[PDB]
Amino acid sequence: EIVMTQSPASLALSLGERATINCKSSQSVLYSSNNKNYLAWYQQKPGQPPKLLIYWASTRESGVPDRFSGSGSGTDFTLTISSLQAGDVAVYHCQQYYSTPYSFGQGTKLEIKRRTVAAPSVFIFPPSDEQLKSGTASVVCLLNNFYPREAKVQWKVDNALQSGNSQESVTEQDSKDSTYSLSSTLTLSKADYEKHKVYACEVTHQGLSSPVTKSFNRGEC
Amino acid sequence: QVQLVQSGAEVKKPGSSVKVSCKASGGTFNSYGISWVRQAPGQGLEWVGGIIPSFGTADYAQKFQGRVTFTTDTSTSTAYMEVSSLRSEDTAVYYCAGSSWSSGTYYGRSAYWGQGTLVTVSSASTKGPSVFPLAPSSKSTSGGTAALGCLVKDYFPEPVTVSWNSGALTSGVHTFPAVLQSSGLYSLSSVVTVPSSSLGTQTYICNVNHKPSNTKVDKKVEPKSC
Amino acid sequence: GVDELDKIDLSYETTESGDTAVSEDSYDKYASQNTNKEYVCDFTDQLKPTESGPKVKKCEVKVNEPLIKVKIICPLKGSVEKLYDNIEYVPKKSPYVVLTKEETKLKEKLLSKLIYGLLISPTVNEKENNFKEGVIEFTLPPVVHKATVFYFICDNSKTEDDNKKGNRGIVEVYVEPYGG
Ligand code: NA
Repeated sequence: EIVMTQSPASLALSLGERATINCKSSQSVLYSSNNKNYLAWYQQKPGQPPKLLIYWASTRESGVPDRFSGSGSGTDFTLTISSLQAGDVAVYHCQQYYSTPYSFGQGTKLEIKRRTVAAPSVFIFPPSDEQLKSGTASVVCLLNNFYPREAKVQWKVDNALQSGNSQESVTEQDSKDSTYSLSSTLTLSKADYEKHKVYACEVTHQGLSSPVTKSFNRGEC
Repeated sequence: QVQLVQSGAEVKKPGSSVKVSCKASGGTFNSYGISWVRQAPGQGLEWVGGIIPSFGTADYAQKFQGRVTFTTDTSTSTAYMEVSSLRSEDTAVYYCAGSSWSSGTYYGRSAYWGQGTLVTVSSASTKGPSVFPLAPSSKSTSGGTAALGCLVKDYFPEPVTVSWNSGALTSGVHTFPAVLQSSGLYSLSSVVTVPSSSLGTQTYICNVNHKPSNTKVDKKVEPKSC
Repeated sequence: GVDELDKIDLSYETTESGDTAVSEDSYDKYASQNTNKEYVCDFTDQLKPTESGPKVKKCEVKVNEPLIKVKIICPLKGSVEKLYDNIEYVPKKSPYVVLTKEETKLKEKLLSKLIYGLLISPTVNEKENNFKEGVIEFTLPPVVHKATVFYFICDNSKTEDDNKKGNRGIVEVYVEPYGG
């Protein structure tokens, strides 16, 4: 079996820079009777199937821009993305189809390093009355379109710091402004929710000069 | 406009068998090499095997010996992958892909990909989600921009898909990756930022699809007077 | 039917008889050895230096059914001491490049352009599918729409041993349309 290996595993570069992604096969994939390297490159954006970019190590698929360039021969191959754009954030995969079992590299995650930070806009959502009929209260704190990815979100219920009852989820880097977004969900029983008044999420992030609190009082509006 | 359309996600018991279909539109696959490629959570791509429907011949990765069968129905131009004796490790998105023929191989140009089928190997039962509004208000208003959304709670297995206004609203949408709760059920939310002045006159509806339970919900998210 | 990478030598030309001065009436023609859907031309006992040499040994591969694997074995130089020292195979890029007939001459062609959908894999049993490994192989598709005839040369006629000359081997693959 041919082992494929990519390096680096992850790449974070600024807009306009040149990305270089290497791929090595453990045996040669160059067939001497047609002088072809049996080597493909794919781009995979989150939620999507892989998309073929390069085949025969250097031939571009229809529609792929010329900034994407495959090179190399034998066992050593390189995908070069010139003049990096915000929409190029993806995982990039190399594959050999020289002989079965076909095999892939482990993938290279490419992200955009923004020069400047972006502060989140922060929103808080009380639990709906319809969720309270199911016996549970979810309180949602939304952090929209921030950079860098690192952020601290702390829940306070009647100014008591909460632990163990919240979960966060974070999007992939945005293909237009290279930011991230984040939700934190606090989960309480309806009975615990109705014993307390002030619900607050406090957000710490490099884009904010000091931590920001969004809050509501239960039953008030 | 060749298109590969796969069968829906399902949870399957450990030890059972799953059959995933992949139907080609834009004609037959009789000159195509079909590959099956899986992607486990957090992992790279892994070749399962391949079949050339013209030739009736199939190749398989050693890991799948005696467990995977590729078939085709040329009448309906549908390829099938059956995986038996399912293990927890078989939980993955399974893709079919097609490549046209060139230069003596059916696998030089795998440009056509199905959307993927998530097979979850678990004893836990299918559960459809409940959909709750994240209503816009003053505590969800910044400048002349408001945020609103839908909370999709307590489903199994993955995935749910969410659109807004039957796909007419795309700008400013964030649909978050699902979180596995301590209950062992998934939850996600989908949010969008809209103009605050739009809230009294424009209707916002999240369309939530959970194919494993045949759950289809449209939920209007209404403003508070707050 | 050709992509942007594939090239052949359009200057190259030869003939079936080559330099042997043997006319086509005098060829030793015989059928390939066919077991199930594998059709084999084995030249390991056909081309060694003989008294009457050079002779022309012409192996005929006749195809009119689906999924025939064609296999051609040409003895390597130095595989036997002395007896194949000047053996040559044509085309060097077989089976991807073959010879076809152009006005009594043999010229290079791409086999992929001749037969749509056939299998030419880069390796067979972990060895490169090229005559430098001594054997080539290709598999014909379920449906052939266009008739074709193409050639390979395995020539030992320039090997001499004890006042004997080796023989010139010819493969003629005749594909008739099938599967319509
Ligand atoms: Na002839």
